[PDB]
Amino acid sequence: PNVPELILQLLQLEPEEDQVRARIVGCLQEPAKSDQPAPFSLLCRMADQTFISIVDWARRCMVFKELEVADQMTLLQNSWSELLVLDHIYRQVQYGKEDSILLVTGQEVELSTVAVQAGSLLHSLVLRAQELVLQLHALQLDRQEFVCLKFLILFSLDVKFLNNHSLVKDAQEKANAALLDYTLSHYPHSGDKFQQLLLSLVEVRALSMQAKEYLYHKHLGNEMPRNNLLIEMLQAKQ
Amino acid sequence: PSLLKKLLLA
Ligand SMILES: CCCCCCCCCCCCCCCCC[C@H](O)OC[C@@H](COP(=O)([O-])OCC[N+](C)(C)C)O[C@@H](O)CCCCCCCCCCCCCCC
Repeated sequence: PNVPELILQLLQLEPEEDQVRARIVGCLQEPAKSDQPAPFSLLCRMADQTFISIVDWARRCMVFKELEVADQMTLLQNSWSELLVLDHIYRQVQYGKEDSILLVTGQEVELSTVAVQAGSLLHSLVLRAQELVLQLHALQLDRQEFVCLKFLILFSLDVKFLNNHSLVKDAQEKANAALLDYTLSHYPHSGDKFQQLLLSLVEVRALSMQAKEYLYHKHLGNEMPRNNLLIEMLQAKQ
Repeated sequence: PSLLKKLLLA
């Protein structure tokens, strides 16, 4: 089978997993201060750091690097939560264990731990994400479809919410063509994998919206000098 | 006060 040029470009832009982990862990293992209660503070910084890696990834991305910062900010403003969710989901697909979840740090959490420690919103969101994990495993989601889905999500904003329409609209069209062409060539006996994958993105967006609600309900404070990128993303307006 | 914008320009 042949692999769409856009996908091959995306595979060259994928960070090395252990380097991403080592960097995140190094930040997390710093002598900490005293304001929210464990384990939340640590996990929150972890998510923050994961998004930082994601931003770094987007800065190396073909069409993204071109755009004016105003637009870059707007794309990331629209997609940050979905990128994080997709990152988490894909981590679980590779991990392949129904009983626990794997975090970006290599740390592993029992679903039975979540059942007792987690509020109802958080608990129902984690379990809902495991369902999507099972679906995508059964669909044989691979690394090529993954990086392409990340790219699609990144550029998922209706271009009317942007200043420049041209470059982003084309990018959307190229990525959609690449995913279709790849699923047809590499998974001919699946039939509508292309559609089924785009349908997955609908559930990613739904999980992403519940994730923001959980965070909103934390009633987080603004920062003196801002320290947490995700906090900024969460409080950012339209 | 834009951490995001700061990162994108670095
Ligand atoms: C914004 C997009 C994010 C999408 C996913 C990003 C990828 C990283 C997150 C992975 C999943 C983390 C789950 C680990 C939970 C550990 C065990 C136990 O449940 O911990 C306690 C609990 C805190 O209590 P509470 O339910 O808030 O109140 C309980 C009730 N009481 C208030 C009364 C005390 O868990 C939290 O501390 C976890 C902190 C997570 C920080 C990142 C937040 C991102 C969005 C929310 C979670 C998304 C879950 C994944 C599914 C997409």
